[PDB]
Amino acid sequence: DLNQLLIQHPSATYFVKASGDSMIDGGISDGDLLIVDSAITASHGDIVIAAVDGEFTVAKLQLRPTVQLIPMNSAYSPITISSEDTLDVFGVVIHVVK
Amino acid sequence: AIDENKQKALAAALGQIEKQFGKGSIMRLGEDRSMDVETISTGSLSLDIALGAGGLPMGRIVEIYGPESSGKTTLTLQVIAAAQREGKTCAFIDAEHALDPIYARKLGVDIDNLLCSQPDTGEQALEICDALARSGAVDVIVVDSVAALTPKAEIEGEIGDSHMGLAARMMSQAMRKLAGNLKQSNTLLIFINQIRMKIGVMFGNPETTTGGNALKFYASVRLDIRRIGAVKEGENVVGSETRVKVVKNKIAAPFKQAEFQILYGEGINFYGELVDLGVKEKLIEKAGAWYSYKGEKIGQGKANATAWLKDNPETAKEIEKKVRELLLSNPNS
Amino acid sequence: AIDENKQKALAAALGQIEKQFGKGSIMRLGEDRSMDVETISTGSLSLDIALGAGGLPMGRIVEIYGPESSGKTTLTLQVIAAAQREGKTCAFIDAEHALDPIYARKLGVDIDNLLCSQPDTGEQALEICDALARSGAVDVIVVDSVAALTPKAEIEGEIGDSHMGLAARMMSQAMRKLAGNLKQSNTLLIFINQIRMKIGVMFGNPETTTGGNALKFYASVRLDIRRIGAVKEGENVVGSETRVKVVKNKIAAPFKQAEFQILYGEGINFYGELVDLGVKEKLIEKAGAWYSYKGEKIGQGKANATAWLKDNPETAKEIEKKVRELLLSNPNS
Amino acid sequence: TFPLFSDLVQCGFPSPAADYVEQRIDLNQLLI
DNA sequence: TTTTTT
Ligand SMILES: Nc1ncnc2c1ncn2[C@@H]1O[C@H](COP(=O)(O)OP(=O)(O)OP(O)(O)=S)[C@@H](O)[C@H]1O
Ligand SMILES: Nc1ncnc2c1ncn2[C@@H]1O[C@H](COP(=O)(O)OP(=O)(O)OP(O)(O)=S)[C@@H](O)[C@H]1O
Ligand SMILES: [Mg+2]
Ligand SMILES: [Mg+2]
Repeated sequence: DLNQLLIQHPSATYFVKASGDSMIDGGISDGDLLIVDSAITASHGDIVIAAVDGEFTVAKLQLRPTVQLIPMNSAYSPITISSEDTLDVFGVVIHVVK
Repeated sequence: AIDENKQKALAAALGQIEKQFGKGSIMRLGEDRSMDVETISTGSLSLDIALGAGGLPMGRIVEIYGPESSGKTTLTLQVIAAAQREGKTCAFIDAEHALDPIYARKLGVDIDNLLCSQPDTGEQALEICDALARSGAVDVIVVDSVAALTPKAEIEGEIGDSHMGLAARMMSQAMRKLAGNLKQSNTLLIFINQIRMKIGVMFGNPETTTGGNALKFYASVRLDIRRIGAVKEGENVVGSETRVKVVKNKIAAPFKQAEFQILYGEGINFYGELVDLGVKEKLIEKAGAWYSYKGEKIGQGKANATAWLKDNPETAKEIEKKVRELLLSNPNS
Repeated sequence: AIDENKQKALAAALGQIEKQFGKGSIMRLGEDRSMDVETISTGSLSLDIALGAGGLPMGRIVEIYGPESSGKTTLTLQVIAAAQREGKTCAFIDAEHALDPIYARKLGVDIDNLLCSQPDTGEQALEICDALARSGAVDVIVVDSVAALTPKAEIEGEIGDSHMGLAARMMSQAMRKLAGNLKQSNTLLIFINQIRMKIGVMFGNPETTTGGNALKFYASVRLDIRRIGAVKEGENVVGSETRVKVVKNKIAAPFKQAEFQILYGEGINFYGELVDLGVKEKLIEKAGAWYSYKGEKIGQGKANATAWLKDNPETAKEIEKKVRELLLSNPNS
Repeated sequence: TFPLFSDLVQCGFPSPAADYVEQRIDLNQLLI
């Protein structure tokens, strides 16, 4: 049973189709499936579904030395949570299905 | 030719609208006296200065919020007393069920004329406010602790039952049905709000207000009142130092701050505000800890200066009027 | 042989339709001058750039929404003032009952010529807008806070009564009855919307706008205006930093953004927008914190550059024409 | 049977918007 | 369609 194998909180788990290639070094590529657990609090270094200034993004969460959203691709650049930036984390990616 | 036809069509449309809906349905903004902003004193001169227009606007919605024991009820009762001193009729919807009539009387509120309601449900509270606005005989209405505006379904429910956003629905509908009635009857509706915590907020203000977002949009003036210290007569704490920050203003410039003392059993220290405003406006000279008015040394320290100024009414009124014509950006007619 | 018969049949059908419904009932799209997109400035040069066509389209429907105190009414009043400077007639249907005529005058609006309506119900507001559109003498109509477009049934009802989607049906019927009238009369209808929270959203934007979904479909341009900072003169907050996102655009490319400063008592900072656009278009040199034009150091910082460009109208006009010629994708005739 | 939102989340750049037209499916039918 | 809650 895959549901018992991969899902801990069935009532707070949704699937997301990945787009773009800024997470390739982190194991996420364009078209992949992202299983997101919205019932668990995000931590430093976790992979999260986040929205910056109302714009949704998949990124790695860092809280030190500053709050930022960093990708896992050398081509792309980190997103720094600047003044009047509302970083809304909508869950933590727990699994990537290719 | 074309301009004349356009003017004819515009006049015909205006007449049609006036016939269909009424005389005051549509008219030019310049000659609409019902849209002029009328304000009443809030009981604090510094707050009136920070509000720009001279006080809370009549016919609008005002939200006052802050932490526990920050003086929301005291400021509201001072506003009500100031309104009643002008002959207006005020109403108090005590949804928190935590009003002390004796303390309200001690602040100067005419208890015998203040309409007090302790509604069971939030719907009952908002319907009473709507009825009082529609009557037109009430000038100031206050909803104490809209956080306590619990819906009827929540009351009839159980503890732990999830009523998800029901209070938000009820409050949004209340604003929608109340804005026009308040504007029509020229009634000031003050909503008192408590501060809750936004969990999981990493960057930003972690404090939100109860009731949803409708009050944020509909309120003409939103005041964040906080206690920043204590007023001590040596040992006993006789008052509190209060800061009011105007986080929203639809009648003047926002983000101004007002600092004043709330003395227990007396209300807002008007004379202390007078001392501070005279000092700021170069009316009262301050040499270190020594305050002086026109060379005469009046006392040592803010408390002694305030006591001096209490002991004399004449230059009290003098400094008050000078400050009022100087600092007030928008003097009321 | 066959093509001639087909052409004859098509011509006969076109003539029959023209006789039945009118001269302009049907015609080739290339020779239909009424379908051309005509635009008016929004009071913000960067927003005119972001809209592609140089401003909001005439004869269409535009929705403006955002959080509280984001500048919806100020942007609308700048649009109205820009229209009135061109001789157009504008109307303001304020459902919020929270319009300040003095501030509207301070933004450049001719309050002596702006039609203002305080509708009791949403149906009354939409009927007034329909009448103004059908007149053809009004160029810009604004509905303030369609969240306040309360149905008559809800007005006559009680607080807590459930009116499921009744406002949505009223808005849908209004859009259906208004689109054709606005297109025929070349009237721009701007809808101001508030933002409500969406409960139980696992993923996606948890914010909608009041009024239902018909306004989403019928709007030619939808703007999302937000306050992303404050403009400070050292200590006092004299303005707000605003970002406007064009989330929908039927006349140009969407999702373009504009940044401008809204100054209290003045409105959108046009000269700062000129500074920023000249800097972006390699017309004003920025060396760190130093702004220079053609070698001449105009000042230090955005505020000093704006003051200098205000002090020299000739160079301001020069840079304005250069920026308008260069940046504008669709320069209006 | 869990939501599979129609819109795709852009990992490269912050997506302009994220509507959530919700389609629901189970893991076993989706992968096997 | 409607609207947060700690
Ligand atoms: N009857 C009273 N006599 C003397 N001091 C009082 C009395 N009631 C309140 N106070 C004090 O007056 C200050 C402000 O009181 P309030 O206006 O009730 O504060 P509040 O904003 O209403 O906060 P809440 O409603 O209790 S959560 C506090 O320091 C209180 O301790
Ligand atoms: N009369 C006024 N004098 C000075 N500043 C004002 C005035 N009215 C509004 N402002 C400020 O101008 C900015 C934009 O004002 P608005 O146009 O009313 O914003 P808004 O989008 O309409 O927000 P709402 O309608 O209250 S939800 C805000 O920072 C207001 O505080
Ligand atoms: Mg209270
Ligand atoms: Mg407004």
